[PDB]
Amino acid sequence: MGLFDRIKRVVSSNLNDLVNKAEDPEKMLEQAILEMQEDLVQLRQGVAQAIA
Amino acid sequence: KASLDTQSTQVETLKRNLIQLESKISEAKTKKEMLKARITTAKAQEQLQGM
Amino acid sequence: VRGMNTSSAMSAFERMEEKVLMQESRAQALGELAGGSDVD
Repeated sequence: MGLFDRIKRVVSSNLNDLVNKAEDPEKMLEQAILEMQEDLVQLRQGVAQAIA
Repeated sequence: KASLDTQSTQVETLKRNLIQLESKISEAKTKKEMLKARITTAKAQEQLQGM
Repeated sequence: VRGMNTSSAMSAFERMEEKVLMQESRAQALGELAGGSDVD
């Protein structure tokens, strides 16, 4: 197809594989859980306003 | 006095209309909070599906 | 008077009053959400 599209696909496919090597399961699992809980906290407040 | 009577009727109708408008604005002010509740429901459900 | 907004001072006063009442209501709802016959 295009050419610029192809170049940027190559650059992206390189950066992504660079990042995916840094991810470590034992830590990213905990980070995901932490953000999960943060979002739940921020939803509680909406429910509270509904009740009020 | 003939005209004073009609003037009185007009003032009564105007007072009634003003009260009605106040009531409707209050209703809208409640609907606003109900809509915020709906926004929160939408975001909570979207959170659940992402799981 | 409570229900009319001819004066800016009252406008601001009532606005803050409602804001604070809403804050207290939020606290009470959060209390409920997460959770006298005997002494008579």
